[PDB]
Amino acid sequence: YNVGKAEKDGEIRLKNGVAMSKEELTREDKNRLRRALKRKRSK
Amino acid sequence: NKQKQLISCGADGLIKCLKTLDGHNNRLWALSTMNDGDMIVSADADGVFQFWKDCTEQEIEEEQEKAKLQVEQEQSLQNYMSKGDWTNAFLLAMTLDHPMRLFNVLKRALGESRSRQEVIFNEELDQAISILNDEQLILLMKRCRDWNTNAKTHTIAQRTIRCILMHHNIAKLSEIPGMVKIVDAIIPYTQRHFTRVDNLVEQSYILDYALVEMDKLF
Amino acid sequence: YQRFEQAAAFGVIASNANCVWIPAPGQLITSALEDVNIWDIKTGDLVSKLSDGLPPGASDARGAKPAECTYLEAHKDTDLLAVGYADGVIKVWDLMSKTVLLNFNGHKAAITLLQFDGTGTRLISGSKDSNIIVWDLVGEVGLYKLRSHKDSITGFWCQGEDWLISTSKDGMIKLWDLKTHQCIETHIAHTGECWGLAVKDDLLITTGTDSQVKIWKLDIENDKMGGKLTEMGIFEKQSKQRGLKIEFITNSSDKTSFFYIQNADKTIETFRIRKEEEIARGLKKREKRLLTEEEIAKSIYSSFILHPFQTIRSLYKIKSASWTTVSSSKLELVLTTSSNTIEYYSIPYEKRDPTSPAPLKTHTIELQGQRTDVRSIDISDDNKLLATASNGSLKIWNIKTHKCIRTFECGYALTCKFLPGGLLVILGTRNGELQLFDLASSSLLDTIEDAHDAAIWSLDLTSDGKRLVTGSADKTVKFWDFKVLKLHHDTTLELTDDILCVRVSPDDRYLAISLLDNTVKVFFLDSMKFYLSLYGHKLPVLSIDISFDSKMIITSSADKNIKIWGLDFGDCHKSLFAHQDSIMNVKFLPQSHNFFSCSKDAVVKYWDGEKFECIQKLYAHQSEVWALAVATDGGFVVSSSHDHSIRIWEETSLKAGERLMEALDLGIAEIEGLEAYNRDMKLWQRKKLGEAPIKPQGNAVLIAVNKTPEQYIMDTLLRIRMSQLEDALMVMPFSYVLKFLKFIDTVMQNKTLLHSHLPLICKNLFFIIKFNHKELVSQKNEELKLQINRVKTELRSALKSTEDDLGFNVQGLKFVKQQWNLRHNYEFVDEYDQQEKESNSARKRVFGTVI
RNA sequence: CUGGGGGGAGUAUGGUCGCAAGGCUGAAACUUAAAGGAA
Repeated sequence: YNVGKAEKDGEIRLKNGVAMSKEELTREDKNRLRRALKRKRSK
Repeated sequence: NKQKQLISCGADGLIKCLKTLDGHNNRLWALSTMNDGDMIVSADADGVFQFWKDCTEQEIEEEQEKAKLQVEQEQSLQNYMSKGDWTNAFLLAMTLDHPMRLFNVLKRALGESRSRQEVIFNEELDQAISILNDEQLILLMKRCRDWNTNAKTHTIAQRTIRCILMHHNIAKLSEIPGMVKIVDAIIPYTQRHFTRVDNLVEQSYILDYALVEMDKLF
Repeated sequence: YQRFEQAAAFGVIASNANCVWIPAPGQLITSALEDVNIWDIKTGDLVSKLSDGLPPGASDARGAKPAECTYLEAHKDTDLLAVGYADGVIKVWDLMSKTVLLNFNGHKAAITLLQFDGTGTRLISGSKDSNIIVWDLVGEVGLYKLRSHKDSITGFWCQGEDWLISTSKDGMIKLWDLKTHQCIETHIAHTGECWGLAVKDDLLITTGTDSQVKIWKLDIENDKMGGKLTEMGIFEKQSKQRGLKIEFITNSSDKTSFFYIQNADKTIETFRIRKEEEIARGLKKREKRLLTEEEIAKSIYSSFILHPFQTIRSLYKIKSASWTTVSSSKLELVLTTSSNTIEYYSIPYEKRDPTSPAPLKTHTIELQGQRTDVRSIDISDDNKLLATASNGSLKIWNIKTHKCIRTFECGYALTCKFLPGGLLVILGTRNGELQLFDLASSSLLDTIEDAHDAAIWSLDLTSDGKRLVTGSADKTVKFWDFKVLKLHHDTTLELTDDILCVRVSPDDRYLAISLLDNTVKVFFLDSMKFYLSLYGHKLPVLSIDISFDSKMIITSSADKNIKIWGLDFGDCHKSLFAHQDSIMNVKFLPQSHNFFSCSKDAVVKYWDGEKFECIQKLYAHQSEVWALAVATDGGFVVSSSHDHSIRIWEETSLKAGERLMEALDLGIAEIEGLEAYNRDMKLWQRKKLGEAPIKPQGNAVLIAVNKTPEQYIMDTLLRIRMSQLEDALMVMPFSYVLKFLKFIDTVMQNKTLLHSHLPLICKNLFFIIKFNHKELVSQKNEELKLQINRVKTELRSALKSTEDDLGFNVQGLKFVKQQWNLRHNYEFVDEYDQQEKESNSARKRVFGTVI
């Protein structure tokens, strides 16, 4: 078993293990996680 | 009432498309919708009837009442994260399914449990984790599974697994459908963490060797 | 170069903002665009136009639109005006000397409310972006930033230091503890937006999208989580649109309270709230017919405690309001509407009857405006100015005073001109009508009904003025002469297409007409000869201009570019792309080949016709610039726009290892300082209490970052990286190793941050003593010997404590899996079928190998 | 229902007669809009 992505859609699950919920993330971390996902797509 | 319309006998009345209704067991020659504006809709099979309710505005009030509930008891979890009292914070973050806040309530309750002084959290928190049902404990072990894959966040996961194991019934935990693909996933992580902490405590005895050299010094 | 600048701006009285009222009825501070103007309601003369000290158009004016004023707010007693603008900045002025005292940028979008609090020295500000910031005025500092809303702050209400309560452009109302600056209680007020908020101390009132006005009971001394602010019932209004300002008063002389809800459209609903005596003596009357049903009726309160009142209407759409009161028969309410006009109404009320079928305005300040956008501007020789509107408000302003001295009523009028002697105005309207006015006498010399079959679009005089040209959307142009002061239609040229601009040359030579069919045609006036056809603009084509030498024409259009044409052969010269929306008008200078073009994107632009540069990019308007007019001689140019404005333009580094070493030295210095303080306390409590040490004050950086020294050292030990950790621990000498051992010895007494950093403490400590083992076992001190023993016991106890539950969980989880297996795995006794079953049911993973 | 050049398979062409390339379109007298293409 390895930590993939979330089986929901209001959730963000990093491969670290730290599952974050989109309703609980503030807008700063929403923008930051969106840019980080853009980096991991762009590579 | 202007433009959407009811049709019959797929096995069911269907409105215009959306909202396949309950229907019947067999076929149908029936629609009477013609009370006041568009009130009670009688729809009849060979024998069985339905008297369909009213203007469909009842659901929206119920639909608009949940969002208000969820945004109310989202601003109780932030107050609990502020002022402590981690038990209702725990069960309410379990109800909202907020995972990193769940990790925060378990981690800071565990840290203060290490601070002060059979029981591994405060006793009201581990009875609150004792009284939770199958869906909540299976999602709790889904995310104990994915917390256990770290070497940092593994201790919180191991102690939550420990209190589940010593506060629930083991046959119940086996019979919950889904909890044999989780425990197979995070037995070998516990095995490698056991080997790592055992290696760490076996290389911990250079302190004892340094003490016996420092005693042979004089 | 002799550049341009802005002399004065006018034409606006009330713009896209609120209004504050000051007592002497009284005066009124309101917004013009980007500057605030004060007016006395009594007469209405402009007694102040407080503006920025820099003229827009100067050398240091920056290359964007100026910040439109969006919220006025006034501190009455200490005489301040806090005004806030469209970019987010807040300027606080003293109204005595009219200078800027405070600049308070802070925000990121436009701001929506201000409020002074504790009457002086504190200002709270809410903005389009969902933040709400508290500012001190004795420190010039944003104190706090309350940050949990989602869309845009629509209102708030604060009391001093403890409770604020805001409501925003999502559906949410929030209550803020201003000691911790964390939001305490959040509700969904209305299902769409939430536009209103007012409160007289017991009851709170909010409104949302459509007529549903909600009463709330805030109980400030509550202790439950949900229940500091509860909802007590809804009611209805007569307007189905956005009620967007609610405000309360307590009239004296008995004690009574009134609140208004202004609406989007045209209407302010006023309400009297009643008093507790008629609450008590009205409860029984709806409690008649005598109790579950009666309790449901008594619960279903709003119409009970609130009483509607005289619903004040207006002619136009309502933008802001505020009132004053005496006697409860002088509810005197000032009101700024959208089409620029303020109105001072006042409703009387004899404490039972409102004494009128409809309220009465006592004043109206509307003379210096237009109520619509000025579709055509014009100028005299140099003295007067002509503004043409849609309601009919032709106005003849003057340049030297900026006051309309003469005004008439025409209709939807889109183009106009003067007459060459002055004191006479020709004009054409949207429908088939033309009109003539003057300056000394009354309005109408004559109108010509059926001047054209359809919408007129552009007219032009000849340079002597006796003969004018009218081109209209009935696909015709017509010529008119002046017979003696009346209009003589004599000839008419019908085209195939809707002519929408005309012009003659300034020397009676050419007639250039711009058709809807993407082209212009140049005719000879003396023959109707069809000299030229200029083509290739690619959208319908607006204003033309002919140069003073009658050699060079300009051609503007909705293609966002103006074309320069040489009129001798009809050959193009440039096609320069300006103005990213649409160039509405373009005009030469008097004597030069320089020209101006004003456009539909709130900018006028100064060009030359020789190098075809842009000389200047003037940036004072806020919205679509509909017209501009140049002086006949001298060359100052006026421009008039959609924001009801008319404005003049005239001429002028350690690393890891040493970071850990300095952190270790200050941390262990603080630690043994406190331990010496504790030994002093025990000795001066176990001996003759006559003396002790005075005080060890804690470290500057430790109280600055709010950390115990174990936490400070622990996070810098965290912040070094794993690649240079074995170097950071190898650089430090043995004295720092000994105080590192003191740090570890102290940190495994606080068992909270021992267990959260166990493998880091183990890795660092074991590398440290493994590297320094030769010197450590040669140190002779029983203090360090007891130290090593204590660290050994506590560290190994923590490690065996975590692997105890690790081993417990291994055996328990494999018991759970194994009892599930022996409950319902399968039935094979034969070993070959068993092993093939397990091979088919195993976990597979596919790997990329190399052969 | 009479009228006929000269073998088959190829190859070359500084001759004669043709057909054919360019290069973002709009878009030139205009370094110019919208939109489209391409990458």
